[PDB]
Amino acid sequence: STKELTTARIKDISKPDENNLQQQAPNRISPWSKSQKPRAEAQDNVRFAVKDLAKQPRPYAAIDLIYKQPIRYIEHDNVAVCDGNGGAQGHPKVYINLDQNKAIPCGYCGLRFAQAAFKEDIES
Amino acid sequence: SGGPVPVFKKYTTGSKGIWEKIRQLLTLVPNRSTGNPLVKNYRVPPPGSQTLKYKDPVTIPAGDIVKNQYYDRDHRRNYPRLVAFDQTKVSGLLTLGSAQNPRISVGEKGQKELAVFDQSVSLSSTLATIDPKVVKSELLAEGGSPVVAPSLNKKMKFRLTEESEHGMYPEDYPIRIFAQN
Amino acid sequence: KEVELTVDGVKVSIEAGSSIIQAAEKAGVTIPRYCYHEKLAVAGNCRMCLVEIERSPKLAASCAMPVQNGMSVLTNTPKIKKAREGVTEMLLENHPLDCPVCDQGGECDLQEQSLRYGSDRGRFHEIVGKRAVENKAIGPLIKTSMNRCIHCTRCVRFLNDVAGAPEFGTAGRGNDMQIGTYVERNVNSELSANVIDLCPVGALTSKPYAFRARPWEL
Amino acid sequence: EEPLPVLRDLPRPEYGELHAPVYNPAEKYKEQIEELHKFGRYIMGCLPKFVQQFSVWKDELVIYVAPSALTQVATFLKDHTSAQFKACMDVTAADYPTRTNRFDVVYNLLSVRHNSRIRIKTYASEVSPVPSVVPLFQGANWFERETYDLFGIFFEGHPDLRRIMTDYGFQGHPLRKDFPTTGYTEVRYDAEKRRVVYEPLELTQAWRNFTVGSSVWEQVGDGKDFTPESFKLPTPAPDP
Amino acid sequence: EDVLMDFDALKDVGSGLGTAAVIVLNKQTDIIRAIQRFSAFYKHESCGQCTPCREGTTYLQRMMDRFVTGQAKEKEIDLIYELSKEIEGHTICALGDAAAWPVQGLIKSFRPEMVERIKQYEAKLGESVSYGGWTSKGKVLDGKVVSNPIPHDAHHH
Amino acid sequence: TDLAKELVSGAPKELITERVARIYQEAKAATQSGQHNTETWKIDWDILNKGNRWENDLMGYQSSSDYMQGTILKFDTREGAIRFAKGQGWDYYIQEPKVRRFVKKDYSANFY
Ligand code: SF4
Ligand code: SF4
Ligand code: SF4
Ligand code: FES
Ligand SMILES: [K+]
Ligand SMILES: [Zn+2]
Repeated sequence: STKELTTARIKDISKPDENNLQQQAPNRISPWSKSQKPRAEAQDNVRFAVKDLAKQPRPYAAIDLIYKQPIRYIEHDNVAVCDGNGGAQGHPKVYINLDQNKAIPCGYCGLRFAQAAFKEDIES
Repeated sequence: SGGPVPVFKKYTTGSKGIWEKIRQLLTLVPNRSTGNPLVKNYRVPPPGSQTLKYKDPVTIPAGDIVKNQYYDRDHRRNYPRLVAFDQTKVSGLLTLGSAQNPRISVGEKGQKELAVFDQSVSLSSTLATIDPKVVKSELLAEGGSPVVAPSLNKKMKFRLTEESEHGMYPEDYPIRIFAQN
Repeated sequence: KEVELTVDGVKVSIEAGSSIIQAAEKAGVTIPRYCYHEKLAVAGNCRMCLVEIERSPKLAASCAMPVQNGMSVLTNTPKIKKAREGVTEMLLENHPLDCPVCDQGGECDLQEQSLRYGSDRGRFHEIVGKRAVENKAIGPLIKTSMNRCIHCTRCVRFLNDVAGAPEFGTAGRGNDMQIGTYVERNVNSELSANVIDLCPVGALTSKPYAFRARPWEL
Repeated sequence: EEPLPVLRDLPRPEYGELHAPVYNPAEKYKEQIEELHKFGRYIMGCLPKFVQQFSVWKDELVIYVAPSALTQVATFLKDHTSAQFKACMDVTAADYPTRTNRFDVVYNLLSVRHNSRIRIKTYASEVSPVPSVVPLFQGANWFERETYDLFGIFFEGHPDLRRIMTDYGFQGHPLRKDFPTTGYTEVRYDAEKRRVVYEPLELTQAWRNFTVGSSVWEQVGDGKDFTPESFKLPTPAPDP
Repeated sequence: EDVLMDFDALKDVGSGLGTAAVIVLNKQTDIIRAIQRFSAFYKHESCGQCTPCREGTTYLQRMMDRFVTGQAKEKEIDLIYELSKEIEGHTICALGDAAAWPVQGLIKSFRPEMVERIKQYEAKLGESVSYGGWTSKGKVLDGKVVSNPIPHDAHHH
Repeated sequence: TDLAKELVSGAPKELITERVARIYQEAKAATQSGQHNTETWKIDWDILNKGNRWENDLMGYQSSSDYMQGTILKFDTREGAIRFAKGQGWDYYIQEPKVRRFVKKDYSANFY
């Protein structure tokens, strides 16, 4: 409708089509940043007149992939430790407080951590 | 000494059997290598497949968790200061001496002499009226001998060597070899 | 009323009752500081400004110690260098490794003063980990990352004395002390955003400006 | 006839916790510092009329002279038996717009005789002349040409002074501090004129000034004093 | 054996007569755990305004917890001693000084007993422990440190 | 001083008849307590009213035509900056640095 293709939204109101070349990403229709130029507007340029849009680089949207990861629930501890699950090949190790009654993501990886006592509240 | 080395002691691919005997007969210098690296020895474990477990090397005095105050090894902030000697300060050092060999009066009588060199004092005037033994002992060296330009490395000597030692071209070639001595 | 004191062999003269850190600035001697600001009330909770009084067996905080006539102040002895490295190590003990994701990166006083006066290496290898503090919500202007706070009370002093907003304070005791409003509310002040400039670390940052630039670019 | 050993399989030494000395690198120059102080003072004593001042930093000696004294000092440092600096390894300049005389003209001399190096410093403005040491050192011909090309310093007495680095007809002296790093113009091929032409500079991406991110705190202190004890003004003895 | 109760006689021997509170310790007691209790006391009783004692007492408490079990190294005995020096003389009040002496008292006269715990602890774990209580297999996975004995001694709760 | 050194510098005439330079001492940043950057006098040029910055459509680059946009001279004294600006025949103006008023500050004032 060209409104979902040119406006930043938290979620796509429809199912992304992997074969649609007007989407921002193969797995996401709408852009994920307010300053991110829409792909449909970008491809409407004189330099795409005789160019095949299918072979252009279209990496998957990282925002949709990170939220497919289940929340890590910590038992008998209010602090979560994350370093990228790689150690020396990850990110600097940081400590996440889990006192609040919600899942709190990592500052680097985006993995979300929470206490098991809040599992019922978060899922609903 | 890097004398001649047999071909089989060099890490290059060589000949075998009859073809090795033929090579020795036909080659002018049979101990020379073909220059082809050994496929079974050279770079056989590639750098990306090394089994060595690397560890960061740390020295004890400067890389330990104890007795390792940083200011004890902070050489960057303990750099030598930049000091320039003009003709006024050189005249003061010549007239009053140095702190190593003081020649300045004591007490308030000595501070009068120091305050003289707080303004412009020409060195030529200082040299004109001064005891000549001071110049021969402070400005000059060894009782009046001129001050030679100091060497950047006092251990930079040389000695002429012959072919039997350095192994380079014989004496009929127009170059010579100097050792450390 | 002027008193002729000495700071590293430099004659200084300021009004009676002036702090040593004020006389040092007039003499051209730089003393590191976190909790001292020339517009806020005097606090001595950061201990980064410690200097050595000539005839005294105790180290005095230059931001709070009044000046006396004939006082001689040393600010660069090895004893003070030990104090600066020791205080820096304590500040960075529980500080989160957040510089890449922290908006104070290129304009951080904790970074610059740790580089200038602290050691080049840390010794915190504890497996228990650092302190973790939840982020307080105080409105849409001030973004809070309270892991990065060094408990310097610049925000508390400013909002209570200068801004006149007493809803911001320090709650708790010891290592569990947390800056904030205790209850879930916002800071109501037309001058509240000046707390972002006063905060020397990334604990309090601009929310509209978050993540958009680094100071060296501007 | 024996096979060559596998260097990978050869045993390697085992090392415990390594140790290393911790000392100031300036300590190894203690002999060089004092000797250069004496030699630098000897030159001032020999030439009080020309040597304004001298300085010593580790193993580098610098002599400061006026432009009218450059020829005499260089001649002395070249022909004196105690200081035979026959080789002039470099002639360069530096721009200091703050001072009345912008440019410091620097001469680095080498004495293969005594294995020593010395430095001569003079000053110049945009219009003041500097004597050419080409008659003394023929190797300074190109260095003085390069200094003029990048700074504009007037070398009086140079047999052939002209550009050596910039394009023919270049306007400006690049190494001056007021000269922009990207210059003023750029070149391209004009199809209409069938030749390469100069056009005013326009950058598709302007150079980004990240130097404004310099630290707001001083990084190095006042340093440590390494003046030889034989070159400090003495302190008089106290009261009786 | 020859201590006289005075503000000076006890000062000479390296101690102090604060409130005459004499605490007797027989040989059948955990001396390191007793001193560890003092460190945990001052961490909880720290008012927490100055940087040293707010952070040092927590730093001392974390290190003393590994000493009571032996999950540390012998060189770290000098590390904790240095950390106590960084607390003394750099605080507004005397609680920072009061939180460093008990640790130093353990090190001064009872250092061999602290080394014994480290030697004994390595026997159970087999491989020696690295700095901070880490092993050769300990790594962080999914929000926690696994494959490593963690000193869960922070009052739980 | 009176010498018109711009006749031999080689710089284009637009630096004199079209550009304005500012002689200033950098103000202390509000986010930091350091004052090292305020100890030196600097000279920069006012931006061009047009063409100072424009967006390149191919990649979003910041295009410019001002060749002095990235030039900032450093001086140790105010007099040196004025003497150099006068020597080059530049049209300039001086921004006098703001000086902080001294007020006594003691811990006793927290209660009195
Ligand atoms: S406040 Fe400073 S030290 Fe802390 S994370 Fe941010 S930039 Fe790094
Ligand atoms: S939040 Fe910032 S200003 Fe407030 S006490 Fe902590 S470091 Fe200081
Ligand atoms: S040393 Fe005293 S005043 Fe300072 S934080 Fe500790 S208990 Fe509070
Ligand atoms: S600046 Fe003085 S103790 Fe904080
Ligand atoms: K801030
Ligand atoms: Zn992570």
